[PDB]
Amino acid sequence: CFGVTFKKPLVAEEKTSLEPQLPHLQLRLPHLVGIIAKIKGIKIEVTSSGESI
Amino acid sequence: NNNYSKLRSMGYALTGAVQTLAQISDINDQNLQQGIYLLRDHIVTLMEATLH
Ligand SMILES: *[C@@H]1O[C@H](CO)[C@@H](O[C@@H]2O[C@H](CO)[C@@H](O)[C@H](O)[C@H]2NC(C)=O)[C@H](O)[C@H]1NC(C)=O
Repeated sequence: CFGVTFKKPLVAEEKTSLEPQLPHLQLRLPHLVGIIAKIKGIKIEVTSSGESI
Repeated sequence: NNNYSKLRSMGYALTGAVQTLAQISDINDQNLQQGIYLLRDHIVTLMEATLH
């Protein structure tokens, strides 16, 4: 209109959510509980010698 | 009831005891060694990860 140009109003997103990126250390000692559980049940068997004889 | 016979019979019994005792001793020693080896293997496996 005349010399000036008119532009439409811009709609705005109401909310934003922040989810930052985190470094991944990738440690291996955690989630190894099964090995500890296996260590718990060694179960060495010893039979008395001389009771039979 | 011969004097040699009731001695031969005791000679029979006086060797199976030694044989069985040797067998049981070997079984116990092997079981102990296997247990120690399993324990050391698991310990090494657990030990590497914490160092890393
Ligand atoms: C939290 O744990 C999850 C599951 O272990 C990790 O997600 C894995 O990440 C690796 C590396 O990018 C991928 O290869 C896997 O496919 C992912 N698995 C799943 C189920 O998503 C996540 O990385 C861990 N978070 C941190 C910060 O270490």
